[PDB]
Amino acid sequence: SGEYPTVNEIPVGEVRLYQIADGVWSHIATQSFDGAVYPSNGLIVRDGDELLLIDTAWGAKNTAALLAEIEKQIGLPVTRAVSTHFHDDRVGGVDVLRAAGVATYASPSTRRLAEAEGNEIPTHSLEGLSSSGDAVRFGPVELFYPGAAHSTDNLVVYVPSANVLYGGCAVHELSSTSAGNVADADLAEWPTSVERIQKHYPEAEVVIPGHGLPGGLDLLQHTANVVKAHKN
Ligand SMILES: C[C@@H](c1cccc2c(-c3ccc(NS(C)(=O)=O)c(C#N)c3)c(C(=O)O)[nH]c12)N1CC(CN2CC(N)C2)OC1=O
Ligand SMILES: [Zn+2]
Ligand SMILES: [Zn+2]
Repeated sequence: SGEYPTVNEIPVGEVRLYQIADGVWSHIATQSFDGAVYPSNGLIVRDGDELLLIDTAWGAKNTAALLAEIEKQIGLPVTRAVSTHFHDDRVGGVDVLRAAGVATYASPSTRRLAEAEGNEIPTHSLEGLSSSGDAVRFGPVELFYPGAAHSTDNLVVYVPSANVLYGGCAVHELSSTSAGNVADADLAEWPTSVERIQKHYPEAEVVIPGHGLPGGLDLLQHTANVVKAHKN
């Protein structure tokens, strides 16, 4: 009923959208992994009379449900998708997207890691993102590679029209007391990568984490704090 939806509010398989700004939504779904249930976010950005999708809904059936929810709530076609790192909460569902006419994209680093891991593989490679601090335009967003953080390949996404910063899994929500799933993380580089985000997007008004509640710029500093403390 208007609040940002949370893990116990979304059955696995269902997707909800949340309006972030004009022409910007997050998508929220939940998924089981190693016997626990987790929420995760993605982004939807209006791209004229089309939509740009950022990240899958973490699984094939969740991603099919995402497409259906988009049709119900928005009614514009998803034509392109970008996955912001190689984990299943970002690429799981790419095959569903690819069969629904969506052109799927990721950095070459993400594509190589997804392939090596046995995850679904976006079709198209996003060049121009291989060095930390790199940025490229992609429809109505800017893609930014901040450096290694949650993963070595993690990208963040900025929506300049709305000053929305989608941090993906390099950014945690304010209630986070732990650094999430750090299996593929670089805890030493993560604060430096967050500092790069902070420097590059000082006008961000909404910051969306990969999992959990959006907030403001403080999510960035909080993330750096939690990651440093976890490493400690
Ligand atoms: C697919 C993905 C993955 C799965 C499950 C949980 C998470 C998490 C995660 C954790 C705790 C969390 N909150 S809470 C109160 O502590 O429980 C929250 C939240 N809110 C999120 C994140 C994240 O933090 O982004 N991502 C996850 N995976 C898999 C993986 C490495 N696996 C070994 C193989 N190489 C694949 O690495 C990763 O990220
Ligand atoms: Zn991840
Ligand atoms: Zn994640």
